Amino acid sequence: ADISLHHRAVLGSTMAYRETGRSDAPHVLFLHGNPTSSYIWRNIMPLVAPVGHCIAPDLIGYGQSGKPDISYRFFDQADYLDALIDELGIASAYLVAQDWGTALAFHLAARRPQLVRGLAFMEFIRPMRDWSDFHQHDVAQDHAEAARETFRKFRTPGVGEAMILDNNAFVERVLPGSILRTLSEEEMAAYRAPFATRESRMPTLMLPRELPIAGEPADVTQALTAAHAALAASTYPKLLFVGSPGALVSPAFAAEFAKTLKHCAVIQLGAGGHYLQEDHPEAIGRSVAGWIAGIEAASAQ
Amino acid sequence: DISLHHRAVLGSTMAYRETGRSDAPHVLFLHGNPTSSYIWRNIMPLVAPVGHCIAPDLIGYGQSGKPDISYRFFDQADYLDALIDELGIASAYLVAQDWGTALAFHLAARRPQLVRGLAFMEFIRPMRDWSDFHQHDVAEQDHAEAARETFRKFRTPGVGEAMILDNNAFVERVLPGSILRTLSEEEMAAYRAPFATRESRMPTLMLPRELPIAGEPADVTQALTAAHAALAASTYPKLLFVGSPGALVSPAFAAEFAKTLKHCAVIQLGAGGHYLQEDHPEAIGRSVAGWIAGIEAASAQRH
Ligand SMILES: [Cl-]
Ligand SMILES: [Cl-]
Ligand SMILES: [Cl-]
Ligand SMILES: [Cl-]
Repeated sequence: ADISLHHRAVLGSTMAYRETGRSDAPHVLFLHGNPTSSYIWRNIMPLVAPVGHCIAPDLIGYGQSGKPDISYRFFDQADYLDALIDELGIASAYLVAQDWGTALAFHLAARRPQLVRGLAFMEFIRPMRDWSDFHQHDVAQDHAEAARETFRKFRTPGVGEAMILDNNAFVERVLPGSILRTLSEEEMAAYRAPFATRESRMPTLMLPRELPIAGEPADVTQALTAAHAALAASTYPKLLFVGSPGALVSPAFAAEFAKTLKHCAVIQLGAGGHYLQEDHPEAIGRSVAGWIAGIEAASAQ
Repeated sequence: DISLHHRAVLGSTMAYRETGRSDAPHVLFLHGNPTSSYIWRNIMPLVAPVGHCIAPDLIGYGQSGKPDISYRFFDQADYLDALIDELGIASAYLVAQDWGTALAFHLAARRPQLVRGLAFMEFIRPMRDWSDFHQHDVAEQDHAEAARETFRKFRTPGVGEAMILDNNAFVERVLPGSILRTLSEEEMAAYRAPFATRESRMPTLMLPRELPIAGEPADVTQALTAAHAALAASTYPKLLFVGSPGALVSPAFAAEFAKTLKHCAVIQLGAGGHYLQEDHPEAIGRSVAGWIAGIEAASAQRH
């Protein structure tokens, strides 16, 4: 019962979001990536409810949000998310993010440096100099190579169309292949539901093509480069969750990354895939809610 | 890795468990009756990345010594004070349950500079009469009146001795009766081990007789009254964990109590008994570690 669904009309379309917690608590934005929706935060938001006003948007073209006729590039995603945030009047918020949600969060904090009260993040996107940086790890390689090959295909003209628009591979193969626990039939149903038609899957094809790999595309590479430099300069508290062996972010890399930042703690979750929320909702929700309470306590008087 | 250590304190020795890097903030874990630092074993490893975790065994509990003392609330307070001084702990987070909260509140009242934060659950407060002890509105009222009855029998001369000294009722009946999951043979054995002999059981008898109920005993009542007044005025960060239906603290009481304090978040654990660590160790360890990370980052940013 506790989580409600809402919609706001913005940029000539609608954005959906899930909402829980007291109206008067600090704002907490939960930002999903590809090809998920605010549904992926369903077991995490109730744990954070006692300390934050939890808002979990569905990105444009994802979940219950509209499907306008737009390019669905990273910058489109940023623009729709901004519009919703502004419509709701959110001027100050914690961010909790994963996948393309972290790219959105980093870019948001860069453009709006007074907004972020703290960032909780995991499995984050950064500029990758070469394909060896996509899913980089030291554990005795076969998985990492096969994810590289999937995304190489997603990024190939015609091939990517057939895999994603025709066969919905990002939702049907990549998503469950990246979570350890067995998803229920209703959980798969909820993930595939926005994506029933071929055309509706375009956003899920657009995002692996926006990944900043070998400088391509340059616009996203450059924006995420600016965003990472702002992240490194920022002073707000940060919580970085990491799984083993890590998809985009290994435990070793998390540790080294965290030293490049101010006030970042690393939380080792143990075994996981790319989408950590489905294997660790309780460890994530519990950590985040205590972290917010801490920051709010220490910040006030 | 959690290691076990000893120090000579006052007229005896004290054990404590330790884990985490020696240059992180001190985090003290305080157990109650009739447990030991063993109860924190699945919680300390989750806080270890953010804190220097020390978990004492109270005098007469766990692996601590067994001096011929009265084992009153103040003897506990004195032996814990001395271990804290011996360890040179001047600043700490406190993580506490049952008589460990009494000790915590009493500690913080006397040394207000010490406390970086207090994470607490299922805590002792002066209770005006028995209906206060285990108050809830859930229709196992049977389980509540039973608990009251148990504790009234513990406080009765001759009867408490036969229940606890002769039969070891607190270890054998109250402890597992107050945890939702079934303890393994190994787990019971670790709760039994300090209380194998009849004379060892004395600490577990004295504490229910220390419980401040209808002003008795007057002295613990007065100390814990003072301690609750200082907790209500304190400004350090607080987490209060709460279980359903509640043993000493119901979710409804935790909500009213949080309104009395500054900077206290109430964390809902769901179904649990009086001893919350055995059913919710991941939720507690994760919450505490998160809270510490947040307080340390915001305090660093500030100063
Ligand atoms: Cl996601
Ligand atoms: Cl992607
Ligand atoms: Cl305890
Ligand atoms: Cl007791």
